[PDB]
Amino acid sequence: IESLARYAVDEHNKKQNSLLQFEKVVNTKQQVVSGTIYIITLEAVDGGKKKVYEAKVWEKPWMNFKELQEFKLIGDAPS
Amino acid sequence: IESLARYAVDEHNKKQNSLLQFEKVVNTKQQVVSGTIYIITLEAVDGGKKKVYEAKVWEKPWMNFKELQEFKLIGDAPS
Repeated sequence: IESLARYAVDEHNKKQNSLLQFEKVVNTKQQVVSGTIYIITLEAVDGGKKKVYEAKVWEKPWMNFKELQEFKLIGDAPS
Repeated sequence: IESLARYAVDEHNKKQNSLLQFEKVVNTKQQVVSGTIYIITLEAVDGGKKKVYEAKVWEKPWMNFKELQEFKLIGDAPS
């Protein structure tokens, strides 16, 4: 687990140009999670131009939960 | 599934002050995912001050994968 903590600190430093020096783990909780990712390609109209988007939705139905993880423009729809 | 797509577009609009008008789903892929979230509380030294951080690590060992999901300062460590 200390291995996972050192990784987390490494990643944070790598990502935000930090220099946190890992000392010790003081507490760990862990949850096993399942669910379904939906990668939905959809057309939507943006101020009159029909465009194509990809949305990543994470759904955990065993706890009645969902959330939008990613939303990105793919390009224009054909016309 | 159209329900999930309308949700995704609603959330994107809600989050980035957009007005995308959902038209239709054109393609859906879905993946069932499991794994373990680790919420690791750790001490690390930031320029000489020992502080306390909470890191959220998602691990999917069935595909030899992990990633840092959140990293936040909790406060100072006791001195």
